[PDB]
Amino acid sequence: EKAQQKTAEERAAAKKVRKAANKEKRKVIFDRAAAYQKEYTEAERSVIKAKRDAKASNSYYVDAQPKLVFVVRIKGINKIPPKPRKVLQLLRLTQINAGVFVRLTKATSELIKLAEPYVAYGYPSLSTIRQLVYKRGFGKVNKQRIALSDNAIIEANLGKFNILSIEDLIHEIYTVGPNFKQVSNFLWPFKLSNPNGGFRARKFQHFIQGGDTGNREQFINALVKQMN
Amino acid sequence: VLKKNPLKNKQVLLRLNPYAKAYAAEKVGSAKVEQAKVKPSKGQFAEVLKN
Amino acid sequence: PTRLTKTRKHRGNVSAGKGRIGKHRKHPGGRGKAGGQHHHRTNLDKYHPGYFGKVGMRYFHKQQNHFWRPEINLDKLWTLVDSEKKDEYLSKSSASAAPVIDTLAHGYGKVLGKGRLPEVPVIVKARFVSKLAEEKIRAVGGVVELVA
Amino acid sequence: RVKSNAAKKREAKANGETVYLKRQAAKPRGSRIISTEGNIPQTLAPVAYETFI
Amino acid sequence: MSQVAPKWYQSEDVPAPKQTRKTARPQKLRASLVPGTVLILLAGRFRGKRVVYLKNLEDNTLLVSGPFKVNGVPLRRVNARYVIATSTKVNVSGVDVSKFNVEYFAREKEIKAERVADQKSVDAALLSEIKKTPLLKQYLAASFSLKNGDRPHLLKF
Amino acid sequence: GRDHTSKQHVRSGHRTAPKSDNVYLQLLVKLYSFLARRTDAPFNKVILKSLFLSKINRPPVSVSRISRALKQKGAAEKTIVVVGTVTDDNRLLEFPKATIAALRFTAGAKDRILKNGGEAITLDQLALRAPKGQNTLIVRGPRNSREAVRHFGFGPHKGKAPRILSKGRKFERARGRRRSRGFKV
Amino acid sequence: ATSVPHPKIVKKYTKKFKRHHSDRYHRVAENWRKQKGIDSCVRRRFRGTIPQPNIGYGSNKKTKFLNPAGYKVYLVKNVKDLDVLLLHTKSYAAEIASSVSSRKRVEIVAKAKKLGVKVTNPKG
RNA sequence: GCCUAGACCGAGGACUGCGGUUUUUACCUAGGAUGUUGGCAUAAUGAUCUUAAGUCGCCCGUCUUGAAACACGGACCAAGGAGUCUAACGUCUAUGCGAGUGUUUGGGUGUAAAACCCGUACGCGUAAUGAAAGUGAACGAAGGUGGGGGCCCAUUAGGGUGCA
RNA sequence: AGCGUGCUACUUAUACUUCACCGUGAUUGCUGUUUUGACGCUUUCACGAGUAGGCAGGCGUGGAGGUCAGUGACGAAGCCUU
Ligand SMILES: [Mg+2]
Ligand SMILES: [Mg+2]
Ligand SMILES: [Mg+2]
Ligand SMILES: [Mg+2]
Ligand SMILES: [Mg+2]
Ligand SMILES: [Mg+2]
Ligand SMILES: [Mg+2]
Ligand SMILES: [Mg+2]
Ligand SMILES: [Mg+2]
Ligand SMILES: [Mg+2]
Ligand SMILES: [Mg+2]
Ligand SMILES: [Mg+2]
Ligand SMILES: [Mg+2]
Ligand SMILES: [Mg+2]
Ligand SMILES: [Mg+2]
Ligand SMILES: [Mg+2]
Ligand SMILES: [Mg+2]
Ligand SMILES: [Mg+2]
Ligand SMILES: [Mg+2]
Ligand SMILES: [Mg+2]
Ligand SMILES: [Mg+2]
Ligand SMILES: [Mg+2]
Ligand SMILES: [Mg+2]
Ligand SMILES: [Mg+2]
Ligand SMILES: [Mg+2]
Ligand SMILES: [Mg+2]
Ligand SMILES: [Mg+2]
Ligand SMILES: [Mg+2]
Ligand SMILES: [Mg+2]
Ligand SMILES: [Mg+2]
Ligand SMILES: [Mg+2]
Ligand SMILES: [Mg+2]
Ligand SMILES: [Mg+2]
Ligand SMILES: [Mg+2]
Ligand SMILES: [Mg+2]
Ligand SMILES: [Mg+2]
Ligand SMILES: [Mg+2]
Ligand SMILES: [Mg+2]
Ligand SMILES: [Mg+2]
Ligand SMILES: [Mg+2]
Ligand SMILES: [Mg+2]
Ligand SMILES: [Mg+2]
Ligand SMILES: [Mg+2]
Ligand SMILES: [Mg+2]
Ligand SMILES: [Mg+2]
Ligand SMILES: [Mg+2]
Ligand SMILES: [Mg+2]
Ligand SMILES: [Mg+2]
Ligand SMILES: [Mg+2]
Ligand SMILES: [Mg+2]
Ligand SMILES: [Mg+2]
Ligand SMILES: [Mg+2]
Ligand SMILES: [Mg+2]
Ligand SMILES: [Mg+2]
Ligand SMILES: [Mg+2]
Ligand SMILES: [Mg+2]
Repeated sequence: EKAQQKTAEERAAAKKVRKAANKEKRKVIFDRAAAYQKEYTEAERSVIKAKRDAKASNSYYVDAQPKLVFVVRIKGINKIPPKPRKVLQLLRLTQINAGVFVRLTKATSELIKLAEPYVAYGYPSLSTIRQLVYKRGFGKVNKQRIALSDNAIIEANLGKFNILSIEDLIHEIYTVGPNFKQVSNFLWPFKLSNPNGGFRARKFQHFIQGGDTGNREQFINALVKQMN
Repeated sequence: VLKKNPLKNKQVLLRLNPYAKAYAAEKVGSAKVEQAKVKPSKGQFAEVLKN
Repeated sequence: PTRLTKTRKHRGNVSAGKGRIGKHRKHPGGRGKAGGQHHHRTNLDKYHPGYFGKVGMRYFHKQQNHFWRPEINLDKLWTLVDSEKKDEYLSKSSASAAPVIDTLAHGYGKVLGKGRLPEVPVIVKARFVSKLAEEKIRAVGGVVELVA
Repeated sequence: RVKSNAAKKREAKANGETVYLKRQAAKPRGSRIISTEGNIPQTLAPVAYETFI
Repeated sequence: MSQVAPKWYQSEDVPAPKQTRKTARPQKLRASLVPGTVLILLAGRFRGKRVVYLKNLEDNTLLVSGPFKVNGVPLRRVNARYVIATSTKVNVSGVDVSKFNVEYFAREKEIKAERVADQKSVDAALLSEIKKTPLLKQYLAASFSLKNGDRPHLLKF
Repeated sequence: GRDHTSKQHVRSGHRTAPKSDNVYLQLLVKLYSFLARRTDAPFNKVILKSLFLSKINRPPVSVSRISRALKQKGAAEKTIVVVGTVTDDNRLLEFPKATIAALRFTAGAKDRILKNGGEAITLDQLALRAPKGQNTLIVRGPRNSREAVRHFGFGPHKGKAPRILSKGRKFERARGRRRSRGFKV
Repeated sequence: ATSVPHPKIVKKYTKKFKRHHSDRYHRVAENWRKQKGIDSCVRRRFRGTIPQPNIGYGSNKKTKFLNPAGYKVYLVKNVKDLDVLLLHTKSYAAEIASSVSSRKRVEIVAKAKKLGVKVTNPKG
């Protein structure tokens, strides 16, 4: 008992010091999250103002093309040709209802085009990204799937990339940042459930023709609401 | 031993995102926007109604 | 031990590890070295080249005793010096008194010249020596004395 | 490209600034504003079927 | 079974439980449960009896009286989940229910003289207030049952 | 179902313990299981793997190899480490004074180390005078000089040894080994 | 749970695993044998066929080997065999061998009661 | 932002962590269920057997691309019943010794087919190549270069030494 | 309750999500507290179809060396038995 009370007092002192040091880090991440919120709102209002001004000035504001996409594999693992199978493996989509974040370039666009008959993908909103990371967000730590239940896991794995919080990670994903590759690869592929409300009557046809595969764009957010 | 959803557990939410407190305190989710009662589409954008 | 063989583990499985189509038959392919020129050519050509044909001349009534000539190299030659006196000989050897090494009496026929000798005169008695073995022995101040 | 990268790197070292040499795949284009002076939108419709033989 | 001996490293000590963080929080009663409300008992000996709700005890139970003269249902506790809370109400501001608690119903046939006296004292005020509403005493003295064609998902109580 | 990108339930393919049931070899593994787990010294982690190796994977190190390894520049007073048997070499002309730690020594090898002023210690004696393997030098014997390796990867124009019981002019030298008898491979 | 406390004992399968067609033919005993036939409906796991042994039915390692009273049962032959259960009387129970005589069995029961060892078969 | 209906689950087992509230070296919903009440212990509870009902379930073994097959064996039961031993070998592994190794053909010895002991030869290895007569393995630290675990000097980096 | 087409809700696979348990592979840590099990204990994650066939870990049998100074005519073995 004596040893336990001695080590408890030592632990209490060390925890006092640790908490005092961590308070500053939590202030830092608070400021970063507030700044991220400010720039999100400012960018949204700026885009709205630009659209209104172009409407007023007999012009047309063309939105910037989306730089990020969320891809969900809605097809099983049977009867897949070798090339789309390899493409789905390289996207880390090796099961049904697996989701991944992709930064849009020519290379990744031609990749997603190869997997198009087997996936549903689209442009995720900020709230959808946040909900995904909060409920089903896992990290790859020593080749293990670890829940993101504390900011220390994110700091210990992405502090060399200036990611100290779950909000730093969400910001880095949403506004596609200079370290998007490392941040998205640290995230284990999201394992979603089936939709509450079901799919359309027949999944495996393009969204344009009344099916589920292909690009649904902003309705991926509704789909994620069904599945997350 | 048991993953807790920050969207259900408020304490875990504050553990992960301390700014949620300010978000809750300031009512950022229902923030008003100050703007004018203007309508700038009265002119050539009425090309949408007919052409 | 029979309890360690895989025959005990194949019990209960129909074919006993021999296959259901291929099965285990008497002698598919023939017995012994059958078919070495026709359907086992692919085996003998790959793994035993030179098997078929004649090379060289015969030797009726060959007595291997005629060709007895065990070899000893130079790097193993000083092991024939007495173990209790090796270190003293390596020091006090000179042109006036060098150790005698009777290689034939130790069971060797020819002295070969692999390795390097101590820079020490020796008297080597051999039935046969190579050109370089004797050149190395003379270089350390030694000599080869032919015996029979 | 090796020579061009070497020239850009030394010129950035000379100017004391930085330059990025990794190639990039083509990215989605940014926002833009379309002027309609002389380019008022023309309305099209699908055309009826005709035989030309 | 077999001859497998226990080992020296097979300890028999029982570890202490971890410190549980299930700190209890107060019971949240239904909004319809207000003292003076007429209740319908669904289970127990007095199932189907219309009774008067008097006090919320600290055991999460409800203090209830018939009154005993009208019904035969005495002062006792019931569980809130075995009760239908109707819309009929009796003014119980004139009824003293201070002395009633969990220890009153402690387990010690016979019946205490104290309990009989308390029954009369509570029932005097209860009957005095019940007489004001016509047919309320008759309503309380009648048992409840579901008639043919009664749909509890459509009925108001 | 899962689309597996790698084989499932695959053993590491490396020995995690000696195959030997020698209790005294176990004690050395016991000692270096603790050292490799707790010292961060790469020397102790290499030794633990080497104690698992099979007989053909720990070839004998001749006392000539130690002499040649000690003749590197600045390695004359290093501690020679051999995870295996150290054998004698009667082709050496001289041996230096050296400290050598090995699993086993032959009678000739031990006689040669102590005659020249050296020490022949075991690997447990090594762990006290060098618990981090400071100033050591691991020596491994030749693995590909084995006779069994002569026949590995045999084929046409491969230059390997035929699998044969007798040697001579009548044994696998005519057709396929000679252009006068058809072809040569 | 008069024994050392344990989790609730779960037996994943409580029926006997009976060999296929041990009911059709007397020569086929109920002792489980895996069907190896090419066309076998049981080996191919058709719907409606018998359950088969697999590692999924394995017992919880915390409740494995425990009798309904929560004890592990140890086979006892002579009175000296109870000595190994001295420090395990609340987690291990003794079962008296069938071939112990009526004399020695009374001595084992008497000493086990003295030592506190529980006896699973107290009447026979 | 707020209220509200239901279902399933409760793994873990002194403390340790991150937060929150701080009224506090204290408290909390924050590293996994507790509190309270009733009943039962001649038993509520659980299992098995038999049987009924619901639903599904074609005869196994075999050869076959394909078997429940209008393909073959099998009426039933008990007992027996099928990859063995040997000579010589390939790979891998363990062990003893190690440039040597193998006592067991034989000799000594014996408490007598055992155990214990002994040594010359011989086999294999220590040299290859050529059909053969024959000849027969260091220019050099037994070589150079690029890597190369480990070790040494350092001080990110870097250098030295570098077995397999 | 047919045909073409649109819409709302609903039904259910050994599939998907969360959770329990079994096994396999990896993985965290464990000797001045290693403490009579280190061929042992422990943290965590992922995975589990299979003929022919390979390997591993086990169950059972006749007989043998050693041990339990084991059971047994006060009943061994065998046999029958919700
Ligand atoms: Mg402690
Ligand atoms: Mg990706
Ligand atoms: Mg639904
Ligand atoms: Mg629908
Ligand atoms: Mg459908
Ligand atoms: Mg066996
Ligand atoms: Mg098998
Ligand atoms: Mg099989
Ligand atoms: Mg059969
Ligand atoms: Mg086979
Ligand atoms: Mg067959
Ligand atoms: Mg065959
Ligand atoms: Mg021939
Ligand atoms: Mg699976
Ligand atoms: Mg995987
Ligand atoms: Mg080499
Ligand atoms: Mg050879
Ligand atoms: Mg021949
Ligand atoms: Mg020719
Ligand atoms: Mg069951
Ligand atoms: Mg059972
Ligand atoms: Mg059941
Ligand atoms: Mg069978
Ligand atoms: Mg088939
Ligand atoms: Mg009997
Ligand atoms: Mg529990
Ligand atoms: Mg923190
Ligand atoms: Mg039925
Ligand atoms: Mg049917
Ligand atoms: Mg047939
Ligand atoms: Mg056939
Ligand atoms: Mg046919
Ligand atoms: Mg059939
Ligand atoms: Mg037919
Ligand atoms: Mg046929
Ligand atoms: Mg036939
Ligand atoms: Mg017959
Ligand atoms: Mg017939
Ligand atoms: Mg019949
Ligand atoms: Mg063999
Ligand atoms: Mg010989
Ligand atoms: Mg010899
Ligand atoms: Mg020359
Ligand atoms: Mg080099
Ligand atoms: Mg219709
Ligand atoms: Mg499952
Ligand atoms: Mg399931
Ligand atoms: Mg210690
Ligand atoms: Mg399997
Ligand atoms: Mg299998
Ligand atoms: Mg097993
Ligand atoms: Mg046996
Ligand atoms: Mg027999
Ligand atoms: Mg015996
Ligand atoms: Mg006896
Ligand atoms: Mg009978």
